[PDB]
Amino acid sequence: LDPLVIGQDHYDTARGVQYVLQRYKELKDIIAILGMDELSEADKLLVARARKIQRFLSQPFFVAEVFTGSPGKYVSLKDTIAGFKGILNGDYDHLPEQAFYMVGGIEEAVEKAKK
Amino acid sequence: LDPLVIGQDHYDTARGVQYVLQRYKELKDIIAILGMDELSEADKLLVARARKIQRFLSQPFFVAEVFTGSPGKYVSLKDTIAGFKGILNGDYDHLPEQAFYMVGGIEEAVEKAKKL
Amino acid sequence: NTIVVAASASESAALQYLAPYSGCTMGEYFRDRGEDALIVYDDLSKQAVAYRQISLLLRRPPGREAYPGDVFYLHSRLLERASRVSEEYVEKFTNGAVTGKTGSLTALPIIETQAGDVSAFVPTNVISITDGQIFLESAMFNSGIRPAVNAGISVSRVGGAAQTKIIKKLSGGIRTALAQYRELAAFAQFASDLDEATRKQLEHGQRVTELMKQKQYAPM
Amino acid sequence: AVNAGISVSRVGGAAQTKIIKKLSGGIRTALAQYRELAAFAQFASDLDEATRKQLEHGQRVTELMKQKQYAPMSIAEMSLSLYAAERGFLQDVEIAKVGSFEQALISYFQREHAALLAKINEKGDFNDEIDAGIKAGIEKFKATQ
Amino acid sequence: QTGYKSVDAMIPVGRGQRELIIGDRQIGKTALAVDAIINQKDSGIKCVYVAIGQKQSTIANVVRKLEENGALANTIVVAASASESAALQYLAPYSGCTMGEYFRDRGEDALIVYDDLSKQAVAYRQISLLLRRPPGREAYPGDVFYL
Amino acid sequence: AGAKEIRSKIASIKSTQKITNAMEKVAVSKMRKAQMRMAAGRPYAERIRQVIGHLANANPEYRHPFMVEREVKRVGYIVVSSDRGLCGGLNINLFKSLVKDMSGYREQGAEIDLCVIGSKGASFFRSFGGNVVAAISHLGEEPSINDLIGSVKVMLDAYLEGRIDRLFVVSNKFVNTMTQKPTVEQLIPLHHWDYLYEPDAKSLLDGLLVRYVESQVYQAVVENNACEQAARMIAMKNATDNAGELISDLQLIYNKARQAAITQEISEIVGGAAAV
Amino acid sequence: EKFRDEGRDVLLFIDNIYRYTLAGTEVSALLGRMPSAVGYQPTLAEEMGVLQERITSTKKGSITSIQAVYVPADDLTDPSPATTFAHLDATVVLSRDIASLGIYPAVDPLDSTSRQ
Amino acid sequence: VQPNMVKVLADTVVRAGDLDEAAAQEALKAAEKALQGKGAEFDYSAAAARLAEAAAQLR
Ligand SMILES: Nc1ncnc2c1ncn2[C@@H]1O[C@H](COP(=O)(O)OP(=O)(O)OP(=O)(O)O)[C@@H](O)[C@H]1O
Repeated sequence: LDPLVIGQDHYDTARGVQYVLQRYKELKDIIAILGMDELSEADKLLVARARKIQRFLSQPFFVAEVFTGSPGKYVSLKDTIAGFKGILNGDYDHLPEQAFYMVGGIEEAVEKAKK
Repeated sequence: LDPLVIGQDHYDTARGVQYVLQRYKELKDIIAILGMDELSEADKLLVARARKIQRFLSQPFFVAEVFTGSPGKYVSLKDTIAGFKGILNGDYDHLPEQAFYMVGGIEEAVEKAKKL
Repeated sequence: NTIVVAASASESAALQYLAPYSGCTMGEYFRDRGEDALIVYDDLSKQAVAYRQISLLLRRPPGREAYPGDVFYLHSRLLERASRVSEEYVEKFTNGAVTGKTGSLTALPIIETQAGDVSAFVPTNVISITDGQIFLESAMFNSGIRPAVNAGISVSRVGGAAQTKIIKKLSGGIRTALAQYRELAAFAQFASDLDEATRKQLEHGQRVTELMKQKQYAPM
Repeated sequence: AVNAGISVSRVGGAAQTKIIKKLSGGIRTALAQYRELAAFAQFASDLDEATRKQLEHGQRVTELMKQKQYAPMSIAEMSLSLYAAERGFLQDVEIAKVGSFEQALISYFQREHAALLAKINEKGDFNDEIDAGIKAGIEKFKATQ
Repeated sequence: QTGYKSVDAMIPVGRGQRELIIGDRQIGKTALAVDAIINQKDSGIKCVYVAIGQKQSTIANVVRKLEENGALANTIVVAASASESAALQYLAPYSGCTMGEYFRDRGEDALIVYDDLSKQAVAYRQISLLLRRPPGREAYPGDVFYL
Repeated sequence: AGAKEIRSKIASIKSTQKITNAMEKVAVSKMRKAQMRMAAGRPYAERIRQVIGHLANANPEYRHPFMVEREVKRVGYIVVSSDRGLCGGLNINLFKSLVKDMSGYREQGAEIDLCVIGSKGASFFRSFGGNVVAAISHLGEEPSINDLIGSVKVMLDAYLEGRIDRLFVVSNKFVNTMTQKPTVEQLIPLHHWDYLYEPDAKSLLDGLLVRYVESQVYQAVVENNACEQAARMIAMKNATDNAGELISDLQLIYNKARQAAITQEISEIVGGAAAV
Repeated sequence: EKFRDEGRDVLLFIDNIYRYTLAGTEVSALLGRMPSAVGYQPTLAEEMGVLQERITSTKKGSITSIQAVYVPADDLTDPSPATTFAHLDATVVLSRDIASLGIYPAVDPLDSTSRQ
Repeated sequence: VQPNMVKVLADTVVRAGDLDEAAAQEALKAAEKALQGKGAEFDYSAAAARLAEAAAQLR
């Protein structure tokens, strides 16, 4: 994870994902005591994008087909960079967060949102 | 720190400073969670006087001018007792908290407040 | 009226370990002849440190916080001597010279804790040995209450049997007012919105708590 | 008292019989929808239809898994209770009368359809004949008992 | 089959599986294991119940509940109660395991309950500390996973 | 990790827990104060409504524009909201019922116009872009009816010129101390002896309908303030309970660290004593 | 045990079981045994079990025990109450708030438990 | 006036147009308009359903 190995785009997407998850980790006690309603508006937007990032990091596995019955997925690197960039830019702010859970691509989250 | 050694006035100034700081030690996390507006009026006045007490405890030193960049100060005992009594009595409730940081005597805090 | 026994910090650990027993023997002189005595041990914690030094240098096997297995026996042997003896013991000891009088030795041991940790080994032992504890707190000491007695957790097992009639009659409402102030102490900055009886209990608790302050060297 | 959130078997349905593996696919998800929504029953009258029906199914599956000590159930009786939970025959039955419902259903299948329960208790087989006989017995129980 | 609806529906146990039963005190661990033993009385699977560190009245109540439900004749009970030596408490699971391995090695099927492996580790900790072996986490020996 | 920082977090969440337990009782006292301000405005409005319902039947020769209805595609809404936080779903369920009633007119092609009371509704239509025709904030814990006169007159003047055809008010009603119900309530479309009239009774009707709309909006504002204090009571009780849950979890972590520290110190003492 | 072997039902009161445990810690420290977790003796469960397994109901008579329990540092997961609570069949909790109402005996009906 | 009941329904302030029109003008002027939205947006429910589901995790 170094810009002279993987390129600037993949590195910038990974640093933005880690920034959003770190600022979500710093708000855990104040969300547990007072709730999401007393945050500011950019904080509320970052908690919403952080829960969509946390749901989109999961993946069904081919060796975990016995545990669930859901089929496994192989995701290429280009689709992962494009999907996490589209979550970080705000392209999927209208999607619910449970559509981002246990899918392969971002397009499967788009088809799971219409169900 | 006895009233028969340093006098009554020095002892009441030191115990007043310690009482205001011990009160603000119990109010810090409350302002850190809900904010400043959710307290009563005497809590707001005591938190402002306490932050000014915590900045006025600081001092530039002659041997630390290689670390601060600012020259050092020598402050007498009576200047210290009069300045902390003037912050405790509310005679500087109008000055900002940054005016009392790294100054020396209470007159230097008044001169610094005109430059912010 | 006072015998002072000293085993200072530059003396031998054997003398620091033996000093409370030597002072207890001097106090017991008055208990065995139908008179009354009071002893203060200003640090039993340092006596345990000196006995730990003696036991570790003699290669005796260590335990919790490297204290030996007989440190509870060290403090229990000392603190069970403080007692009230009957008139029959005093008549047996003096061969009938002192008749119809009880004798006593009252102890006030002093334990220093580390940041309020009363569950360390030597404080747990002396708390379990004694008849009661007076806890002093640093936060009440910094808040202006100069006798820093936490009345919520301090306890005497003897209680109102060790009181005169006027003090035992007057002290119960002061105990009730301090317990009501400990329940209502958070409401003092928002007392303008309270109920009238709750405000009256809060003001009475504030007045009793302000009355519990007292200067040094002025006993009443 | 089984915490369904963190209990797991690594072998799973490779060990299970056929009717039990077929009818228990919807139990864990009904208990999963109940985990967080179990604290919402104090205000659940002002909720949408899918959240209300998921919470009602969660209370019914939670009341179905209660069981006394020293009362074992066979393959056929747990298959009857799991089919009564899974196929929507608990929907018009209140919570305090779930398990009594279960006991009465077991007794009815012991006196009317005993050859069906002896067919299920051989090796846990499932097919369309067993499916149709169970659903006809449960509909006759829900209509006449 | 344990005979419970939640266990046989959600967490199924097979022949040869190791399945842990874990939780706090007095919430039904002996109850689930004893009812799994009682459900084997007509299934062909023979049973071993090893009690480690338990009270004797608890063991006698367990064997009376095994006889009252008709499953004592299918079950070997191995007992090392709370006032026995720690050597017997350490060695009783391997003795009951050899008793189940007799039926394993001849093409038959057996089922064993170790009703506290946590008390066996406490007894092995006692034996290892009296041998002055150097301990690790929670004063347990270094080979406690191996135990 | 170590027990000192766990002990300091336990002291911090305990110092939060005491004052949230205090401000629940402050919300109880301000709810009872808003209830005695709720109880005083009713015998004005029932006497005004009885006089209006007598005068509309005794004189059919004049109809005011408020009393009759027009079926033209525009409606108006008066939204009553608070200015502070710590209300658990008062504003949010009110806003949910507001977009629920607004979507039936928005799909028809009708235009909508909004009057906003409170800072949170002003933040709502400032963030999402509602078209506001009148706004007011910073009304305190006792609101007065002379503050509401202007926004109510802008709402009524927009009715009188034919721009608004129907007016509603969206505010929370006090069902009990545990229940706040978000409603939408219509405002502008509302013994055989006769009152003598010292002026013309037409101008009497023209005055009394305007005073009735002002009394209904003021009763909705004071009842929404009591619902705000009841929601603040429920939210501080929930904050005290979740603080106690975090204190219990941190106390289990502290007791684990205390036992591990005693075991590590004894292992170091025994291993040091065995080498000498 | 002699009173049980005359055919009777005997009560046995133990004033503190934690002092029995601590006397075992002290005796094991005097003999030079290597200590176990949180400072205790390595024979902690065995020395508890030798005392508690003799308190039973037999075919001649029974001994029933009432033992007062101290909990160190208010920690129920400390090894001395965790070894003691494995042998207890009932708990009786005494309360100050029931005794301040004048109700005697001051047994809390919600905090007292029983396996029976 | 009723022959058994007198009801005076009073005023908190003097109702004249010079006091009431200035309040109407201050109510028109204080309407904060930051963006000229069309009113037909979807983003109300997209914030509101998330904030409605977030409130029940607290209680
Ligand atoms: N399914 C059940 N329904 C009702 N009561 C039950 C059930 N299972 C267990 N119990 C009761 O729960 C109590 C505790 O059960 P049990 O003795 O099995 O617990 P445990 O966790 O094994 O305890 P121990 O610490 O003694 O090993 C018993 O009194 C038992 O009767």
